[PDB]
Amino acid sequence: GPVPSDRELARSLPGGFRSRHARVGGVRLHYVSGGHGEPLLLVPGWPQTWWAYRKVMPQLARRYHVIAVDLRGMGGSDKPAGGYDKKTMAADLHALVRGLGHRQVNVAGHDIGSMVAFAFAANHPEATRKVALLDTPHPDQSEYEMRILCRPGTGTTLWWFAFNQLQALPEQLMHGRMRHVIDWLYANSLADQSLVGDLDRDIYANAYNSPQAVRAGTRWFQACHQDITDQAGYGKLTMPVLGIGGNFTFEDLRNKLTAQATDVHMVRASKSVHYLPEEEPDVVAGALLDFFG
Amino acid sequence: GPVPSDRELARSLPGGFRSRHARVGGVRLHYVSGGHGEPLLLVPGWPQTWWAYRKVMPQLARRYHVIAVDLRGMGGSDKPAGGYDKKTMAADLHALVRGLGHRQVNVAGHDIGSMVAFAFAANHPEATRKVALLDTPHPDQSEYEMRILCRPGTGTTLWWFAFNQLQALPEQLMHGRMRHVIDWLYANSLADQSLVGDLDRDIYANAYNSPQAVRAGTRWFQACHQDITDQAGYGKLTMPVLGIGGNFTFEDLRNKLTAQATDVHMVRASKSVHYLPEEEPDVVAGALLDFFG
Ligand SMILES: C[C@]12O[C@H]1[C@H](O)c1c(cc(O)c3c1C(=O)c1cccc(O)c1-3)C2=O
Ligand SMILES: C[C@]12O[C@H]1[C@H](O)c1c(cc(O)c3c1C(=O)c1cccc(O)c1-3)C2=O
Ligand code: NA
Repeated sequence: GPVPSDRELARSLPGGFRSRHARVGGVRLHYVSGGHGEPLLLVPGWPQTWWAYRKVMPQLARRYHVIAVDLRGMGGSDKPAGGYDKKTMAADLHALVRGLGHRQVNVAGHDIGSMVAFAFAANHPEATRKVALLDTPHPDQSEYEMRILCRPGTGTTLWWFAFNQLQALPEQLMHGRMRHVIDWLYANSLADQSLVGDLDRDIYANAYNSPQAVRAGTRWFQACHQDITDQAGYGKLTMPVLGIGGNFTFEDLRNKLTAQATDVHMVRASKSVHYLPEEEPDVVAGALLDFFG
Repeated sequence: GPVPSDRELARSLPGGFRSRHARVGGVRLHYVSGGHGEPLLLVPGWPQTWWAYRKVMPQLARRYHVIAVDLRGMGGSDKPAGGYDKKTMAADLHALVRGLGHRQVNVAGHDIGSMVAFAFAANHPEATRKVALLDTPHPDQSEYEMRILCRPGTGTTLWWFAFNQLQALPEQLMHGRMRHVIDWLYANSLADQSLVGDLDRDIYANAYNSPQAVRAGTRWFQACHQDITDQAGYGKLTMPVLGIGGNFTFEDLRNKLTAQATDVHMVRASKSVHYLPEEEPDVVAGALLDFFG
């Protein structure tokens, strides 16, 4: 059944967060901001919303003016026909913080949002103070080397990477049924399932359960070829970079970031598989606070 | 019912085919047979049934006694807990044809059914007159080499190999919704969509639409590591082998069969992507008549 609105959710957090909207380049974005200090943009990924950062936002709000956004195609934000490449979505966020009167910001992103975080630093270095990448590197040529099958007992099948490439079938299969997808993902990541409760899962499922919302989600993934091409155009990132890697992705994240960025710092979230802000918020909040300063 | 019975479907075919059953080793298998002459076992794959051979069965029934089967886990056949490795499924079919009093049969299989067809020749050579593999080679180490992502225009996303590895999520997402799966597959293979009509698609969807049927289907794919292990133990087939390959699987199929078999013939289905019996039925019917003699 129904879940609380974004205003209800934002207000439920300590730190005085408010749910807001802003229109950038004709597209309306939802974000939740609060706290005081230098600006900190938080970007979530699939299939989640700004609410993915709930466990860390209050602590961060003590030091930063936190801006937690729904990406284009996500949650309360508009779901236009296109522009789901990370370069365009990063430009969205850039227009946003600039519209808010910020010349440069701290940026952290998770999952799809980490890609957007990287694209932001890549395309808008002057507006980028520091950037933190949570678990997920930007697409590059290595995306084409991902294997369909893992040998038994090794790693997790990244099935949704192939599946979300598809036209039509995803919304056809997943509409109304996104809670099952969320349950599968959490079942193959959380050390304790109670790390993300029923309500939290239902908030994501409700945001993604319509065919248009599923579809918008897939566009982030279908954009991968374009993202890969754009990535070839990026010079190395030279501002401070933070990579926070889960227990099984850490060394691959370190490799990619050290190759694509010149001032890289790494942190290992040893008790996490992927949903870092939810699996080890203590590590993410602490890492970001020490890193952004 | 939702669609015509297998009994109705069998009778609708010229050549006087009849739908039957038989129990082998506690597992009840459905098949449709007809015609006169030397026995010819026909094996379909995912997500199809014996009905996939409808366009060629009448032509073949004039020269061979055709036996078109639903595999274990498929269509009208039982769907037990296990035994979905291709070796076990081949033993099923061996027991079946021996129970019918045939010492040797010709064998042809497509898709998953082609793997079983190969396993049949491999494990029961004395019961194999000749064997034809339609498009799909038996699993080997190369399966761990399949790529999650294709460069644009470089081929189709083979997403279902990854997806069908999963526990629970496949039934949850696909039950009641297999028609959409079938449509996607046909949308990415048929040169003309009317090659497979609306009712035919619903016949397949109906066979697979319950959670148990989706699940049984995934077992064929989850057995892949075990199939790969079994393949390593096989000697070269020395009976006549025919490979019929689609325009894009041909050369891989030719490589594998020639390495695994000493008497190999190849045929190119130049206007087909994968569903050879439905896409180029005359080429298929014609090739089998020439090969089985
Ligand atoms: C872009 C994205 O594909 C999205 C997904 O959010 C993602 C990604 C990586 C994972 O390793 C990963 C996941 C994910 O949902 C997940 C669940 C369980 C285990 C696991 O390891 C993962 C990604 O970077
Ligand atoms: C075992 C199986 O995975 C099953 C599927 O039936 C299959 C297989 C190979 C394909 O290349 C292939 C398909 C398939 O449905 C399909 C549709 C569109 C393009 C295309 O190329 C394919 C297989 O071998
Ligand atoms: Na509010």
